[PDB]
Amino acid sequence: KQEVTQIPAALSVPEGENLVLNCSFTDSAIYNLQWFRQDPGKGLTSLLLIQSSQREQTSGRLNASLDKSSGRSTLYIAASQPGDSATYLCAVRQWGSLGNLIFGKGTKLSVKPNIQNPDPAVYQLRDSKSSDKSVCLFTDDSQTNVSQSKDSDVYITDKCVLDMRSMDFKSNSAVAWSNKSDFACA
Amino acid sequence: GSHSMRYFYTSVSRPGRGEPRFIAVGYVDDTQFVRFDSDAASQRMEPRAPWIEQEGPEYWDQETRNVKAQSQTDRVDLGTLRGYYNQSEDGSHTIQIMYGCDVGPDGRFLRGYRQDAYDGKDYIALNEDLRSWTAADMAAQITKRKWEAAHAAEQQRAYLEGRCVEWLRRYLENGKETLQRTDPPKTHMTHHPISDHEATLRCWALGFYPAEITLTWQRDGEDQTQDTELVETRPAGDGTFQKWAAVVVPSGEEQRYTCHVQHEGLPKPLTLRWE
Amino acid sequence: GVTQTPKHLITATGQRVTLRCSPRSGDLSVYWYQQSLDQGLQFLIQYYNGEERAKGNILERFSAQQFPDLHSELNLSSLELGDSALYFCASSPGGGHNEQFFGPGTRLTVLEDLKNVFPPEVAVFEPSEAEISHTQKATLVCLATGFYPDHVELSWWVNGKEVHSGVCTDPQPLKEQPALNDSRYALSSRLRVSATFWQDPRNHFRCQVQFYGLSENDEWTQDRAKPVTQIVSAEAWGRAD
Amino acid sequence: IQRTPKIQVYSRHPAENGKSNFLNCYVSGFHPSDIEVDLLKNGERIEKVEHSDLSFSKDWSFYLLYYTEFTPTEKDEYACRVNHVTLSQPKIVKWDRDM
Amino acid sequence: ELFSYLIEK
Repeated sequence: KQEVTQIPAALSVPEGENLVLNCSFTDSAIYNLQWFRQDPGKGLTSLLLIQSSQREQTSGRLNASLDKSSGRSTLYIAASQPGDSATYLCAVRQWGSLGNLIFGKGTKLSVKPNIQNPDPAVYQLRDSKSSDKSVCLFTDDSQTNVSQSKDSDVYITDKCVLDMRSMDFKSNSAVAWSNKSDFACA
Repeated sequence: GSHSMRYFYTSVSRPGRGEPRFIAVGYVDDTQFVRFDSDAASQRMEPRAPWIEQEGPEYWDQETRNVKAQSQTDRVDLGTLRGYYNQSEDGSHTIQIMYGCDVGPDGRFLRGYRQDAYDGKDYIALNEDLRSWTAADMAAQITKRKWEAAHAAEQQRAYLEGRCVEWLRRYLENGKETLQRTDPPKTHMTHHPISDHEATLRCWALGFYPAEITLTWQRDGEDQTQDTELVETRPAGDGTFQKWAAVVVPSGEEQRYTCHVQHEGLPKPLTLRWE
Repeated sequence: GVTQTPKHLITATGQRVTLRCSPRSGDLSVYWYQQSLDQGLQFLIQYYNGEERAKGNILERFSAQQFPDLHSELNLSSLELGDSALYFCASSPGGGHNEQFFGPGTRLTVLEDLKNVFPPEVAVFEPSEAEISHTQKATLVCLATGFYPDHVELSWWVNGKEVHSGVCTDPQPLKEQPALNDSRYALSSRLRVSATFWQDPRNHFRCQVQFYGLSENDEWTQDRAKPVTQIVSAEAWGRAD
Repeated sequence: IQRTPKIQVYSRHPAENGKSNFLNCYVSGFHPSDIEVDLLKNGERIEKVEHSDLSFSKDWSFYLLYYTEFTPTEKDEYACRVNHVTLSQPKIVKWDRDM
Repeated sequence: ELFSYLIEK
């Protein structure tokens, strides 16, 4: 009967902004509510444990509230960073149960890095070894879209953000390619 | 009137002769309603009152699960404490736990309890305020830090003021026929010549519930605790209780003495005198 | 400090696998959780000091155990496609009401047969001269292609040393033929460095792709090389052309 | 610290010769829990003897009720025999219905 | 109902 829900299931915030992650539980009979972080295909790391007597728990930029009877818990993240980008999992422990966790489906947080000075342009990268096989690259403002190719033999990847630690320069890149020899990039 | 729910746990180590003996019993007032014995065949929480059998299979699975879990923690605790006191593996040692809540006439929370003992002596106990612990000795002081770090006080208070109260309320309702009854004591008095110049009067109370009763002696009105004997209130076996009080009395002056029997089930306090 | 073995496991329907879990030193509690796209994280079963403490919604054909040394084994019998999931164990110093430290997890994939298990073909694509003389910086692209299932860990290696700075690997691989059910996956990754660092011919750039597939045990009776757990790398060198 | 058991032998209802009854032995105020309690008919041990589930009082000392169905007669003497770490020899207490 | 918040001594 205890159903834990996190709505919205996907939140996208600009870098440096305060954000709010929501948790709901239908049954107020809980010992505590524990917020978790999950990097893709890796173990969970405990963020905050809130005991049913406590209304607030803080640790760095993470702040978490609880009201058992309301069936509500909020996780605040101040001055959000690209590094915070992960799936945030909410879980509770039931009265009369021996400590096992009941999880929500999680909220996938995407903190969009702040592109200082955008410069969009599409290029063509040639293979280092094999004959006449190539790929097209769209690189450089954390807003612009990338549509899935309606064509069958044309494959296009979703965007991803690299950070050059040395120069502190972030870059939104997305690649495409096709088995058809001589592919028009522009 | 007011009511109580109490759970009693006893773990006893049998070093060499198998795993520790664990026994759990549940009480509402002076009536037992549940039982668990680690040596019994069933390996289930068993009913010991008719009115608890109203609970469905979810209750019995969870109570079985949680009582087995308690015995597992006590088994580790028996090892941990053995260490704290620097005791040998040879010795047999006992952990005892009592916890429960009291409600007023209105069924609202009055008092909460959770006390723990090692070898029949105070170890740790929750204070009246249900926010802090009293450790008896140096060893318990280590348990006090672990339970403070784990906010065990807050979770115990939440139980005592919540789940404990509202489950006591449910049991008192389901078991109203028996639990909210008050059977008055069947009182009589027996006479036993001690010698030629003395004789023991004994004031009897039989078949009363609940167990709370007061048996005092008076000589010409004034109270008598001198030349007075008193036994512990004992169970009849049928759910009722028995008690007696006696006085050594000079022969001939039997009529001067009078027994006083105070009990809820009795409209007014009875006043008995030898025939 | 929780360890689970194996880290990846590809298996056929109807077979039986054992997932191992070593809890932290001194930890008494072991919890088992199943994570699938379907159900999310779900409690299977927990153990305390060598004894079962509580059951979740574990199926009859799933059994588990905690051994005297406190390590645990989860046995999954008569495997169905639906059992494909991440299986985490979590250890706890006490009962696990406050703390539950999770292992890295065993990723189980259950297929109809192992005949569609393929390793990745890796290729590095050299930076465009148009990108170099415009931005004064160069992007190497790496494509892992024709691999099934999507059990790949991609990494960039500059001068025989792994680098994370300026790296950008896709979060989820991409289905080649999205229509077909048993579709082989393709994954892309980006490494960007200053143009002067690319043109320096002393610098070596290798795109590494760890594939997890069949085992020495697993049967294989086909002409194509057994698609075993293996590394596949592509290379490019610095060039002023 | 070890505490010695208090022993009480008594019937559930007032004893009537011929009429069915329960013979009770109540042991209380003892520690530790290990205790050997037998009900006797003319010195010989009674077989089918049940007992209460082990509980304890405010002072942590244990109590148990050992009981059996029995039919009192004029001639038959009933007793309770208790053994414990605290007791040098077993302690026998005779049933006194006139008490 | 039993109290199931079990903290080791």
